[PDB]
Amino acid sequence: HLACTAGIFDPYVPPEGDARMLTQRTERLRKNAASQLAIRKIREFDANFKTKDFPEKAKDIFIEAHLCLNNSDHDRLHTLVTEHCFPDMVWDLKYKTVRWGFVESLEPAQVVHVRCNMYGQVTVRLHTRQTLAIYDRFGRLMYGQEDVPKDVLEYVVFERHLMNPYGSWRMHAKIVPAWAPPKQPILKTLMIPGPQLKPWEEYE
Amino acid sequence: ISRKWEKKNKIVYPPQLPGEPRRPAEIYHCRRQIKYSKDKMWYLAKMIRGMSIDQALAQLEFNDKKGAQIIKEVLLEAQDMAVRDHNVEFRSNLHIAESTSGRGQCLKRIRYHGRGRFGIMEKVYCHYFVKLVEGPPPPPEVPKTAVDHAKDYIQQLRSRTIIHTL
Amino acid sequence: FVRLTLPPPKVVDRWNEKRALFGVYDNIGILGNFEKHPKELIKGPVWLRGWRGNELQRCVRKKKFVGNRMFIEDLHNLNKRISYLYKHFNRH
Amino acid sequence: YRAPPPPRRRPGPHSPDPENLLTPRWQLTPRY
Amino acid sequence: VLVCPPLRSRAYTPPSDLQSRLESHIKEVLGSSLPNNWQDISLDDGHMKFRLLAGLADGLGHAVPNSRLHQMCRVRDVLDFYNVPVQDKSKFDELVASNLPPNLKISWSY
Amino acid sequence: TGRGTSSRFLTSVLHNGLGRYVQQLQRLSLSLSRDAPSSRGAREFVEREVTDFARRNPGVVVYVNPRPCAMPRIVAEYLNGAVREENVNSKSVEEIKSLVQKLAD
Amino acid sequence: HLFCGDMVEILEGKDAGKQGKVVQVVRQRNWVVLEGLNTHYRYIGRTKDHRGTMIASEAPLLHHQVKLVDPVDRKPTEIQWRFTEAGERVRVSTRSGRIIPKPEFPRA
RNA sequence: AACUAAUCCUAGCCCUAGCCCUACAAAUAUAAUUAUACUAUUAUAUAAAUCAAAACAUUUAUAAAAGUAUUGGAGAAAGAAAUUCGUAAGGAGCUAUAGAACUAGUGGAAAGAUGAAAGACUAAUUAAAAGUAAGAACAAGCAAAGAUUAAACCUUGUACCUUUUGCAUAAUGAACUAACUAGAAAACUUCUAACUAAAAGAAUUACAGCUAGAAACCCCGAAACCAAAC
Repeated sequence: HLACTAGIFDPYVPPEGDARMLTQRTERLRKNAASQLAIRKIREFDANFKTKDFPEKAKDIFIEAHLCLNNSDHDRLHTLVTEHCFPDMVWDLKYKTVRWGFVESLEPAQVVHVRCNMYGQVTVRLHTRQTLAIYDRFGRLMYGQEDVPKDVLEYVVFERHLMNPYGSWRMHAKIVPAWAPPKQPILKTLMIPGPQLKPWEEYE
Repeated sequence: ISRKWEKKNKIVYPPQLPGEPRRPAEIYHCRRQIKYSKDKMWYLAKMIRGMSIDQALAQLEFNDKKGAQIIKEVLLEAQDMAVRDHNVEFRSNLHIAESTSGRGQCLKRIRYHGRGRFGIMEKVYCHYFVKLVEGPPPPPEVPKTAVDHAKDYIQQLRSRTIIHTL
Repeated sequence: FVRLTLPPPKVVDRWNEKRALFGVYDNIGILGNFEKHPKELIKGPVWLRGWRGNELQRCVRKKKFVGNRMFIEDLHNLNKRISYLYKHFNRH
Repeated sequence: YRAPPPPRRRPGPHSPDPENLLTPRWQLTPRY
Repeated sequence: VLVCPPLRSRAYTPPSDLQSRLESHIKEVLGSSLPNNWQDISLDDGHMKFRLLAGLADGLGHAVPNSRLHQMCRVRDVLDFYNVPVQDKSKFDELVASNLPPNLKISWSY
Repeated sequence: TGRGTSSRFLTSVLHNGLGRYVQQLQRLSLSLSRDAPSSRGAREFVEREVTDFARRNPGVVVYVNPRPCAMPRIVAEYLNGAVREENVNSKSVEEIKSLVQKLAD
Repeated sequence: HLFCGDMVEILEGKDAGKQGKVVQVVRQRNWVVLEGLNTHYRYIGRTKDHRGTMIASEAPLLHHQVKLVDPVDRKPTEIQWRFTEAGERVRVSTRSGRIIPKPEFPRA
């Protein structure tokens, strides 16, 4: 049984400068021609799905899922996110302790684009300041700052199984806009090994 | 069979506080099944105790015993995971804190003899245990000088207490 | 060496029908006008109902009671066991 | 619980079946 | 359709007007209305004993024990038997209401 | 045994008797079971002698906690922090009283 | 009384109280499998190169952990086996007696 | 926190009760299992001895009356009838060195252990035996004891079991760890009670007896002897 499908039905293209940006909401009003028919399909199974109010529900799941990481609440996070999302979140956090906190959101979350036997994926736009600090098995700090807020803008895709009676909205994937700044680098320094050659061969 | 050496590598310490020195890394690696005598392997372990990672590797490369080659392979595996999984920045910054060998489960057979005699044949197996601490090997011990020896003797004389008296 | 695991918890009911009704009619003879002797209420091997004896006596009585219904193998074994028992008690 | 009915010996004459092999001979004699 | 009445305590204290209830019981139970030397009257009569003891038990609230039943030959025994107090208070209950000192702590975990 | 056992020198806690004597024992705890033959002797002790000891020594905290218990136990705590436990299983009133007096001293 | 395709309510388990359709029945262990219910998440394709892909895998449910559902009223009604006019055995609810027709299951 | 190891409960059994029983093809007694001719085709005398009689010889068991009488190297022991009387699934058993030898007749063994789910990455749990490692040793001595500020020094002290004389500087036996491994019967007495010139739920004893209860006597090991097979 699969309650989620990897990938996005149609990839929404974020416009550069959207962080600076009513306005964008009207752009959705202009673009509901592409998306309203999709919105109707979610509405048909639910009838209470509105692009205006979904971000509030979507935001809680996103924040709640991040909180589970600190407590390693795998069972709780399992419900919040889809099967595809869960392994990525926690696989690289094995044998690590992370302190994550959510600072006030810079801008309100808004639905951006939705698509849809039937799996509905809703893109949500979120800019929020957060604090991240990850330590080693020995407790040594390896990445992030304990109490430094980092402002990050990303687009988060939630998914639900419309056909299933118990289907619910669970975080599936995140769309990263190209104009977003690169993530902070690791504290430690890495070494790139040189080319490997056989005894007969010579360096090139 | 007990495999508590591996569990020592699965230990996760609590997050270190700001007012705490950076914890040195400790790695526990072992090979459970080796077709070699523990007693013979122990000699190799004893010599390498306390030496640096590079110094031990160099000696192993020029060692004639079969166990030494196995030890070098075991050492290389531990070093690789240490950087890959134990967040070791420098490959050279490793030294042999502990090295020892243990008995392993053997196989039993009957040893025939050409003159009608028989014997108990045993196929020996052993375990090899090593713990590696990140950092250079500790400085070697310095023999006590005559001044140090005399001071202790005088201190002992002063420390003497009267026995069995009011 | 000793167990490293706990045994299953056990609770015993002392007022079950078997225990509750245990001993009833033990006074059948005195309270029943002696029409039925309490020995008549003994349940067990036929050759020792209402009768007691030493191990040799019990085996001998068993042989007589069910000798016609005993297996040849059992009968042969009983005879051999009886012979050893007879010598020990009657000579040592 | 309620105690079971008291055991009772069957009264009255009882005639063994002569044809039955199991019935002991002494129970079929005129003295019987 | 049968409902149990509330359980009744076995604690009995001699009434202040003990004789009043006693004599009234005899005055009613006994036709002679408490005759001379009532204390020394015998209770061997079955009918009189049942009426007197039952009436006293209901009115007073204390009943003669079956083990002590035969001892009630004379009214003197009945009068003496009733006048002795009976308390249901447990030993722990008595200890609780015994001016517990500050350094002594009691807690009933049952 | 002396070689295999520890020893100490004569000493006093803090010169207790120089100015005024202070009782080291600070707390006594008694556990009892309402229905247990082992506690019968302890059961009677509470009725008769527990009060007298409390009056004689009012500076010791006394705890009496009847509870379902397999074996009654007495716990004595001292000012210095020493704690000693004595089982009262199937012990008479006289035995209990003697032990308490020794503990106080 | 449980057959593949039967709508049943999970008396106890991870998804207790969620009605599902049977898809596999291991009668030897009295196990009933409901698709999309009592479904845990596990890694498929775990290999040296890749960690693996999370998938939802159903877990067995014992027979006592499920009960049949009356079509008109969705409840875990106890059923009793009785024949029909055609002679085919049909489970009948002990209370609110009704015929639960045998479900249609696609060929494996 | 280590190694070697250890950990577990059902694999199953035992005794009574109940119950008698009447549970593919192809090839085969030739050379059994060789699809058709050979070549006729066929068990079994008292059971004895061993054993007991401390050897050995006649001899030696295999409901009440009653262990009375007789018999018997009168000894180890053997022992009627008359005459009365006679309807009718469980375990103060065992649980992988225990219980059947057994998971198995594979003369005759050895052994297995996660969880509800492995279509949840196969489980944990234990300073736990001896043996080792972590951590070689430091004048002096049955290895400890009294001690001591102090591990060793100073002081005191002729390993153990059994057996010899109530003595070993004799002599036997012991590499060590775990499990297994040797006293069993009531005729009479004392004691505990019931009832009493009577006692006992039939068969017994009685001039205080009679009835019930309680109280007891090992293990391993020959050279041998005989029967029946091979």
